[PDB]
Amino acid sequence: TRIALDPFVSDLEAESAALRAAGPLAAVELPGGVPVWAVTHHAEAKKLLTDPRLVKDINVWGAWQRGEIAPDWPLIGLANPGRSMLTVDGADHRRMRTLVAQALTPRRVEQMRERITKLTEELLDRLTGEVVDLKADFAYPLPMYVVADLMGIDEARLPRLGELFEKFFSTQTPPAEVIATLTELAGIMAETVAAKRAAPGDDLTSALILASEDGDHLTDAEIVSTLQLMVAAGHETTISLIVNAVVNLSTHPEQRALVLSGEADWSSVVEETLRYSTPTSHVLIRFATEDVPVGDKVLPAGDALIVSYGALGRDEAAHGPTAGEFDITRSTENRHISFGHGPHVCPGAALSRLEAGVALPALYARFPKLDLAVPAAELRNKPVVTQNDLFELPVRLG
Ligand code: HEM
Repeated sequence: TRIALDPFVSDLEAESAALRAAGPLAAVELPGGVPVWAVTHHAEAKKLLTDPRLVKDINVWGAWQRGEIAPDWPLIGLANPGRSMLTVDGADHRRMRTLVAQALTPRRVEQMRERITKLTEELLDRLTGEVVDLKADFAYPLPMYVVADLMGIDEARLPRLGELFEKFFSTQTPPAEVIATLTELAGIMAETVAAKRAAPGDDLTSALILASEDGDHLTDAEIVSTLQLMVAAGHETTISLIVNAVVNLSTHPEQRALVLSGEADWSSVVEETLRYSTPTSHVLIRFATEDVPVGDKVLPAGDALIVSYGALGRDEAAHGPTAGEFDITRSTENRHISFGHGPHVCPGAALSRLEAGVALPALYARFPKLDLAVPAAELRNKPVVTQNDLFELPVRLG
């Protein structure tokens, strides 16, 4: 009675309906035959996300500990990553979140509004021809320029950063090319850190160096791991939020009208896109330190849990009978948790909301008649089981 996730992501819509149906705790299989549990309902997901018995520490994974996980298992980079904010819980995690919150403040993100507006303008200025790949030509570059600027990376590096991001995020990318891509990116982050120690500025890197709580502060290794984690966490997710809002407005033309008229605000489009069509379908991975009741089921000690944000986004218990539809007018007594919940909640939420909040009005300002150059049915998800990313967004600028 175990749902196997399509590594080709041929039918997300259905796979998400099957996960919602298989109760709050669904037995699933990850690509490579690895069995785990998925929490697929909203209220149960919030309970597990704040339960200190669900930890990131891979030592707690019984299957891993007793060697039944292939060392070449494709998803092992997700299950077993380098030490960061991502992989710790309890006091160690609270220390990192406190220090990071001092640097990536709502104020610092809000202060990016003008630079993002200018980066959006220049990308739109480069769009030419009657149809474009709006993903490759507009959405894709925007978050790279934004994060480079946020982090204070040498503007000279941007042409190479474009190539390193493509390599880091690409399916095709081979074995010891991805080793070498990580190495080069870490070298850039280390240079940026050393630059900002010598000459502190108004950038996130400078603030991560300055952050402290009663004389406790981040190590160089902690600062670099934080900058790398933010690039990994923030790039394709923000692209897919923009891509998915354009896809949603295009297939709900009466809501596009409502937003273009000024009756509906852009925030309502972004918040609805996040609930209805999150860029992050699944987050790996947590392990139970003890048996944990979830509904009428038990998550056993040493078993794995994934959080199925995609599926639970359209949870009718949270969002009512409309849950399964895109509606930017909707009222929910339950805010979406597409940025997570509890200690590990996304620290980038304000920034991705700001990028989309600037990009979407700017694009429709330049091309208010823009639409899909192809039927919605022809749009393809990339073969990335944890993400909701499209190969391309063919658009007629109009
Ligand atoms: C639409 C865009 C994004 C979405 C949908 C997204 C979603 C998420 C979610 C769901 C989590 C928590 C996963 C869990 O614990 O179950 C998370 C964590 C994180 N995200 Fe975001 N995120 C987005 C953008 C960004 C941006 C722009 C940045 C960085 C500036 C970022 C950095 C992070 C980091 C560092 C974490 C790890 C937090 C921790 O474990 O303590 N994300 N993201």
